[PDB]
Amino acid sequence: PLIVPYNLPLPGGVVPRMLITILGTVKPNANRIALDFQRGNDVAFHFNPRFNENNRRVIVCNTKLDNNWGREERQSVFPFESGKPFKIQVLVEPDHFKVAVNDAHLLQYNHRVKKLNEISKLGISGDIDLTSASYTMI
Ligand SMILES: Cc1ccc(S[C@@H]2O[C@H](CO)[C@H](O)[C@H](n3cc(-c4c(F)c(F)c(N=[N+]=[N-])c(F)c4F)nn3)[C@H]2O)cc1
Repeated sequence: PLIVPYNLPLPGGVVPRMLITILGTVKPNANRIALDFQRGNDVAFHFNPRFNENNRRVIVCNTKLDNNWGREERQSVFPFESGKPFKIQVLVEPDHFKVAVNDAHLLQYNHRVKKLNEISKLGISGDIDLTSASYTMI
């Protein structure tokens, strides 16, 4: 298994048609997962499944610029299940990151950070056993 938190370099940043695939298993009593697409210290796209936010499950997405979080985009559709294997696919499209979980579309996140070629790291953190993290062009 891979170490968590995991640092996946994205050489030269991201580009439309780049597909990132994360495979893992959610831990028993998981609390949180995070994917952090980073441009240096900024987080261009934070994808944060929360398993117990006021006793509800929700996905919070946001961007961090100069150490400040912006406006959250929340998705109450929650495809993750504690204890179970998952696949997250993040497809970079021209105007947004497109996320599918277990082969079902989940959400799109419009690019706030526009220098895609500078979004050169993906951090994977939280309450998972991480099996694989990779990218390819489609
Ligand atoms: C005015 C105001 C602004 C923000 C807040 S809350 C803030 O909200 C933003 C999204 O808007 C982010 O979710 C922030 N976050 C999450 C994590 C994180 C982590 F640190 C971990 F270590 C994780 N896993 N492991 N281990 C893991 F999954 C994580 F998500 N880091 N930062 C969160 O603090 C409250 C009030």
